[PDB]
Amino acid sequence: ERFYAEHLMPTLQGLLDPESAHRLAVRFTSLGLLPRARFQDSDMLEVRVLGHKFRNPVGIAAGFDKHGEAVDGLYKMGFGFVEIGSVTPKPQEGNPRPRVFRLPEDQAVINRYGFNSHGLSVVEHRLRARQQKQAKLTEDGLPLGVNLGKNKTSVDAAEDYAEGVRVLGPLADYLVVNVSSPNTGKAELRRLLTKVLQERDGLRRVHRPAVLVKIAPDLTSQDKEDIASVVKELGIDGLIVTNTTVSRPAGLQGALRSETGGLSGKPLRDLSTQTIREMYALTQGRVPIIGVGGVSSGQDALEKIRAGASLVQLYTALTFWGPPVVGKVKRELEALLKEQGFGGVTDAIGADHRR
Ligand SMILES: Cc1cc2c(cc1C)N(C[C@H](O)[C@H](O)[C@H](O)COP(=O)(O)O)c1[nH]c(=O)[nH]c(=O)c1N2
Ligand SMILES: O=C(CCNC(=O)c1ccc(OC(F)(F)F)cc1)N[C@@H]1CCCc2ccccc21
Ligand SMILES: O=C(O)c1cc(=O)[nH]c(=O)[nH]1
Ligand SMILES: [Cl-]
Ligand SMILES: [Cl-]
Repeated sequence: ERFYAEHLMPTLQGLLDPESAHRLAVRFTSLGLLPRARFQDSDMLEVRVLGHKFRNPVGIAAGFDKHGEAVDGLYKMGFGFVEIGSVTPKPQEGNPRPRVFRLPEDQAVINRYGFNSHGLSVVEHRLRARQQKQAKLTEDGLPLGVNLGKNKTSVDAAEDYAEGVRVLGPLADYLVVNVSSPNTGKAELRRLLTKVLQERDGLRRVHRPAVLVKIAPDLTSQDKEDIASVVKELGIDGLIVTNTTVSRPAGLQGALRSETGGLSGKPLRDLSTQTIREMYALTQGRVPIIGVGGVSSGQDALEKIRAGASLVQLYTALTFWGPPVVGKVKRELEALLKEQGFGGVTDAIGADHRR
């Protein structure tokens, strides 16, 4: 933990640009070249939501394993669920390089990858190669999410997402549609999600995933009200809150703070927590939320859970602190739940709203 945080990760940081580090991290993870996480998950961390058991509530957010190459290595790291993607219908290269920037002084990253994606067919075949292994993992409390994007040149965003539902829906425990990358009307949102849900409902029952909407933290109050209304009206299964921010909070120190793209990590944390809090209230606590943005400790995770998240994800912290951060978050969260009088994660979900 301290070796990765203080010695290993800062050293490798000096030699590689951030995208090269990302590529190497995916390769090492896919090869299982990481010690199998030692933390054995307490019963206190189990969460039942979205039609599944989650052995622990700490997932890897989309954008780490964009193309479904490292799923098993991510479970080995101790994540209670894995989200791959975003995956676009056709392969596409994304934006020109450089397109990922570290802000070490802020424990933040700015990225403008632009949905670089191997495309649905490649990812489909990759997931098919381990489909029954995943079924067993899911039954054992380790579900798989697939985040669906759209191609840069698409003339019909809803059809891109519908294609993703059809192709990867059958391989996913849940699907995600962003209504939120920074790098690509209410009735239109309703139209898009109606089409997505119709396609999902058309899949055979054992292949029918939950559908979540992933939002940015940069929405207006009107946008959030509208999203909550549409989600309730259509029966969307959950929300992922949040994607990266195109805002630049006051106080960023990194030299690269004015690069275009989505900001992640610590400066996003509380903006994300507050968005969770608002979306939980606007949905009357009836819509599961996966909380994400700036989680690097048990306290960060519990703040999102108490604000309304049933599950959390992290990404940027993994890239600064390495794999040990996963067990750290889980151990700290367990300890804080005990300290605060909760029987388990489930009892803490939304607890701030009942104060
Ligand atoms: C380099 C990089 C790349 C991506 C992302 C992030 C980063 C840093 N994120 C967003 C990610 O899933 C998450 O929502 C935010 O990064 C906030 O979480 P952290 O602060 O990183 O824990 C992201 N989200 C998404 O829905 N699809 C994607 O393809 C990506 N790609
Ligand atoms: O650069 C950072 C923050 C600081 N960390 C490193 O520079 C770094 C270097 C080597 C490393 O070891 C590995 F074996 F080479 F991977 C792991 C991390 N984050 C990037 C950008 C976003 C995506 C991503 C994904 C994985 C790793 C880094 C990053
Ligand atoms: O591919 C990207 O640029 C990307 C997508 C997304 O949803 N979020 C993000 O921060 N980057
Ligand atoms: Cl299938
Ligand atoms: Cl706390």
